[PDB]
Amino acid sequence: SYGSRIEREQHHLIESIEKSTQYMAKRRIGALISVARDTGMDDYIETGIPLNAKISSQLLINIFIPNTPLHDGAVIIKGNEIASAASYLPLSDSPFLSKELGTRHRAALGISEVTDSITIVVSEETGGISLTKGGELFRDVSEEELHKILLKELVT
Repeated sequence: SYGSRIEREQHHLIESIEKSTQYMAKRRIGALISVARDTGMDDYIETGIPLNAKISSQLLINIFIPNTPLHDGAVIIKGNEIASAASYLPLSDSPFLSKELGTRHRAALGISEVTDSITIVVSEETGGISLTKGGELFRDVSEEELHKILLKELVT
């Protein structure tokens, strides 16, 4: 299993993001998940706590539980692993980002301006799910909309 093993991994990654963000959105647990693609993110992985862990919805949920050792920052997914938790992501300086969106959104926008990553945000204030890519924000997406974007962008 080579190319076909990859697709099973990518679809499991999508499902893992969908299940965990749905769980966290319902409970208004803030989350920040950046999926590396072609642009290396080892610099930002080094700022976090190394996990090098199998991807699962359960582990993603456990990471972001508030006031816990792994929650205070971003999860970065690299290849087929959860590489790090509590990672830094650079804050966008954009004045176009709505002032009602917090640091998670600004950090997701920031990494999206200097990498080709796909970053998913769960708002702890609204439960809304947002995505950043290439300096753009997809704000408060539906489950269907998130699904289509993750399929387009993570299944190659």
